[PDB]
Amino acid sequence: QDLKGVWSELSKVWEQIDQMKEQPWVSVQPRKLRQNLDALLNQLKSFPARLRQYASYEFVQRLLKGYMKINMLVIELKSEALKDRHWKQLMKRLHVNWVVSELTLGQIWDVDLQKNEAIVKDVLLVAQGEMALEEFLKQIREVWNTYELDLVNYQNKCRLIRGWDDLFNKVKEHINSVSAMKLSPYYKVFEEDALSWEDKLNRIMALFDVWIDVQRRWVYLEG
Amino acid sequence: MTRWVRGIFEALRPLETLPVEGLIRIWAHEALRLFQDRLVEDEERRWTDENIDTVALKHFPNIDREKAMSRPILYSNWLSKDYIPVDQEELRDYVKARLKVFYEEELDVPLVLFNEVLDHVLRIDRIFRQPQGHLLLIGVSGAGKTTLSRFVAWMNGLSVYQIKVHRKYTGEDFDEDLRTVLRRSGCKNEKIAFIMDESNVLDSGFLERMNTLLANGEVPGLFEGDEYATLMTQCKEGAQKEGLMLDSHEELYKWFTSQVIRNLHVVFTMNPSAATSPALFNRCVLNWFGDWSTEALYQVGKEFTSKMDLEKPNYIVPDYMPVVYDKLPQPPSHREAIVNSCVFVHQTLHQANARLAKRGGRTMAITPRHYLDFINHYANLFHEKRSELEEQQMHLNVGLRKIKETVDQVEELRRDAKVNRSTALLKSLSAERERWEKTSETFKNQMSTIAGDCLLSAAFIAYAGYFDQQMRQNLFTTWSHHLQQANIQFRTDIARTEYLSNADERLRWQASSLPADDLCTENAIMLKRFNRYPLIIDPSGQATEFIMNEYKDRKITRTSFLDDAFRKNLESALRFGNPLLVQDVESYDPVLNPVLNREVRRTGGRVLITLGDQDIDLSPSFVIFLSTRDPTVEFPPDLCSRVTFVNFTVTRSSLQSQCLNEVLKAERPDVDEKRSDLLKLQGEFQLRLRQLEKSLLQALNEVKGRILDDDTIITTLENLKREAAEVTRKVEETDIVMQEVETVSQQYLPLSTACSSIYFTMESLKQIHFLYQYSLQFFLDIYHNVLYENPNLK
Repeated sequence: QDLKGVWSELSKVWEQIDQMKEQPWVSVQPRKLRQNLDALLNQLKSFPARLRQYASYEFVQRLLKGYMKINMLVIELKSEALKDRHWKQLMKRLHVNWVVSELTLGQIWDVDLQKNEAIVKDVLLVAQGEMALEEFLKQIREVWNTYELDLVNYQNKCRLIRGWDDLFNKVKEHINSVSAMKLSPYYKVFEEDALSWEDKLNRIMALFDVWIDVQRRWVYLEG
Repeated sequence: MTRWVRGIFEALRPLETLPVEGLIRIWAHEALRLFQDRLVEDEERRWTDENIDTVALKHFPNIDREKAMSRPILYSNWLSKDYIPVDQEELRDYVKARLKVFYEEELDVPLVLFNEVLDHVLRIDRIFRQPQGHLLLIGVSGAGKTTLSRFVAWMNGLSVYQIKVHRKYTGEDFDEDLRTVLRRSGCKNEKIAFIMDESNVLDSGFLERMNTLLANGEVPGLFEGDEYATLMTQCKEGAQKEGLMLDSHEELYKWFTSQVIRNLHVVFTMNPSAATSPALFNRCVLNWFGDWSTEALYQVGKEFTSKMDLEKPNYIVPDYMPVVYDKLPQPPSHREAIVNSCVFVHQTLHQANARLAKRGGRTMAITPRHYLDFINHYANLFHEKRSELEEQQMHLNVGLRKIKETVDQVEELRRDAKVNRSTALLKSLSAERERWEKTSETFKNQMSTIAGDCLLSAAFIAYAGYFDQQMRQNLFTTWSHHLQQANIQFRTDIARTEYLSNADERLRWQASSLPADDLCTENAIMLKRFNRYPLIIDPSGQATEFIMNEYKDRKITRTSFLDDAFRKNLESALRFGNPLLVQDVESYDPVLNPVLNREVRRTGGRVLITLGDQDIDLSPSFVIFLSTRDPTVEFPPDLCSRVTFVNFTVTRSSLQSQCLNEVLKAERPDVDEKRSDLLKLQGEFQLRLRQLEKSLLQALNEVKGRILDDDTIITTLENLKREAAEVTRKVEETDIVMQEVETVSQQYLPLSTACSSIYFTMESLKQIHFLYQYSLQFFLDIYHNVLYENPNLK
C-alpha cells in the first residue's frame, strides 16, 4: 500500500524531469534552470522518511545529485564563447548523440558529463582562446575602420595633418600585436584574415613614414 | 556621533514599539560596530567590551542586564523583514546557503565561513544598509577584502563599478566617470557599490574630488554645460517614475542629492602602515580585518582537506601533543592531527620569520594566501601520489594474474628431451611470484606514510622558497620533529628533489642551462608545481636562461619593466596566451595586481581582466615569471600575497655543500657513488625496475606451448633476478652507507668552510677599491685548478 504513495509522489517528479529535459537548449536560461533544479531538490527534501529505504527515491536523488553537479558545466556550455566549430569537436570526441542543432536539453543531459569532464574542459578552453582572438580581431576592425585623420589649418594656405604620435603608436601597437598573434596557438582558423589585415597594417605604415617626411621638409621649405 | 545617531534612527524607523532593553541593545550594537571595528589589539577590544557594559550599567540603573546584554550580540535584515536581533546559527546557515549559490554563479573559488568572516560580512552589510554608508577596509593583503565586498555587493543587489587607472588618466576622465556613476545611481535608482583598490588608487591626485561625495554626496561644478540639461531631464523623468512631482531646478537637485545619499555606496580597500588624509579616515567607517586566527586557519584547513582520505583507525594518540588549536576535540583522530600540524607549520614559519627579522635579515610578509596555496598543493600532491600508487598496484595485480596464467600453461606443458629444462623454467617463475608478493606488502606500508610525507613536501613547495638552504633545512627538521611528536607516520629520509620530480625531468633540466646543486634543483622543482606566478631571485642571471630554455617551445618572449612598451607586451601575452618572462621587478608596476591574483570576471561568455583602461581576455595558456638580477630589495606586503618566491642566490651553506660535493666527487668517488645510490634508493631504481617488469610482461603472456622452443627466456627472467636482488641488497645495506658518507663528509668539511670564507672575503673585497671585483666563476676556476690541474697532486 506504500507503493502507491511512493509512486504517486514520484510520478510528478519524473514528469517534472520530463518537462525539464524537453526545454530547447537554444531557449535554455541556465540560472532559471538552476532555480528549477533547486525547486526539484527541495521537493525531494520535502519527502518523509517512510520512502527513504526504497531504491527508486534514492535513484532519483542521485540522478538529481548528478544534475546539480553538472549544473556548472551546463552554465558554462551555455556561454557565448562556444561556436559551431567547438560543437563539431564535441561531436568528434563525444561520438554518440548526433544532434542537428535542434538542441534538446535531454540529449545533452544523458551523455556522461561527469565522466567526460576533461573533454569539455578542453573544448571550453579552446573556445575561450578562440573567443579572445575573435574579439581582438573585432577590436582591430572597429578601431581601424573608423579612424579619421585630424586636419588643422595652415596660414589659410593649406590643411595639414595633426597627431602623428598617437597614430604611429596605434600602428606600432597593432603591428606588434599581429606579430604576437602569429605566435599564438589558436592561430590557424583565422589565419589568412589576420594576414590580410597585417598587409593593410603594413601598408598604412608604408604611407605614413613617407608622409611626415613630405610634410616636414615641405613646411621647412615654405619657411 | 552623527553616524551613531543615524544608525539608531534607522534601527527605530521601521519598528513600531520597543522596550528599554531593545533600545539599549541597538545602542550598544552601534557602539560595538562604530568603536571596536577599527581596533587592532585584542586588549583594546576587551576594554571596549568592559566599558560599554560599565556605561550601560552606570547611566541606566534598575535595568535588567541579561535581556539587554547577551555578548553574542548580532543584528540582521535577511532572516526577517525587520532589523531584529538574531542568533548565530541561523545566520551562518543562511550565509552558507548564499555562499554555496555564490560558488556556481560568477566565480568558482571555494570559500570557508569561520566565525570572524561572518562578523565582517555582517559589518559590510550594515554599512550597506545606512544612507551615507561608506566603508574603509584595512588589514593585511588578501584575507577578505575585494572578495567579501564583491560577495555582499552581490548579495544585497548592488552592482559593482571600478575605475581602470593607467598612465593616461586626467581629471577630466575622472569627472566623466563620476558623472556616469552619479547619473546611474541618482536617476536610475541603481544601487552601486563603488569599490576602490590600493593598486589602481594610491595617489591619483583627485582623490579629494570625491571627498564631497563622502561628506554630503554632491560635486558642485561637475555638471556644468549641457550636462545640467541632460541631468535635469533624466532627473525629472526619474522623479516622475518614483512618484515625486517636483518642478524647479533646486528641488530636483536636492532630490538628486538625496537619491545619491541613499543609493551610492563607496568602499575603499587600503593596506596599513604615504599616509592618507584624516578627513578620509573620518568620512568612512573603518573596519580592521587583521590576520586569521588559529581557529580560522583550522576551519580553512578542515573544510578544504575533508575530501581527501585521512582516516587511520590504527592511529594511537600520543600522550602529549603540541597543540595550537585549544578547542581541538580531545583526543584527536588522524585528520584532526593532520590539520593541527597544518596550522602548526604556519605558526612555526611566522615565528621563524619573526626570528629572522630579529637578526636584521630581509624577511618577506606572510599572508593567508600562502596557507591557501599550501593547502591546495597538499590536496593536489596527495591526489597525484595516491593515483600513482593505485595505478602501480593495479599493474602489479595484472602481473600476478599473468604469472598464475603462465604457471597454468607450464603445468599444462608437463603433459609431454626438454621436459627437464622447462621444469627448470617454472623453478624461477613462482619464486619471482614470491618476490612480487613481498612488494605488495611494502606498498601497504607505503600507504601508512604517503600522507604526512605529502605534507612535508607540500609546505616545502609553497612556504620555504625564499629562504636559504640552512633555513629551509631547519624548517624541515622542525616540521619533521613535530610530525614525530604527533605520531604521524612518514619517511625518515626524504629526497625533496626526487619526490617531486622524476629522473627524466632532471635530465631535461641538466640538459638545459641549470647547475646541478641541491638548492638549484629544489628551486627547479619550485618552478614546476606553482599555483601563483613565480618570482626568481637570481644574482647570476642563469635562471632567466633556464626559464627561456624550458619554455622555448611555447615561444616565450622577453621583456622588462623599464621598457616604455612593456604594458603592450604584457597585454599581448595575456591576450594570446604566449608565456612571458618579465625582468626588473624592483620597479613593480601595480597593473600586475589582478593578474597575479587571477581576478577573472565572467561577463557573459567573456573572461575579462582589468589591464590599463582595457578589459582584456585571459587566454588559458598564459603564464608569467618575474625576475630580479638585484638581490637587495624589499617588496611590498601586497606583492608577498601574489607571487611565490624562489632564491637562486648563493650563501654560506649553499657554497659549503657545493664545495663538499665537488671535493667528494673529485677525491673519493666511491663514497660519492655510494651516496648517489642512497639518493637512488627512492623512486629511480624502482621506476627502472618496474619498467623492466612491464617490459617482461610485454613478452610474458606469449605462452601457448611456445615458450619451450629454446628454453632460454629464463635469462630475461634472470636479468630481473640479479638487479632486484641488488635492490634487495642496498635496502638491507642502507645504514652503514649513511654512517660512511657522514664520516667521509665530516673528514672533508673544514676545507669547504675555508672555501666559503675565502669566497665571501673575495666578494666583500669590492668595498676596498673599485677594481676589486671577482665573480663566482673566478672562485670555481680556482677550485677546478686546485682540484684537477694541480702539479703537486701527482
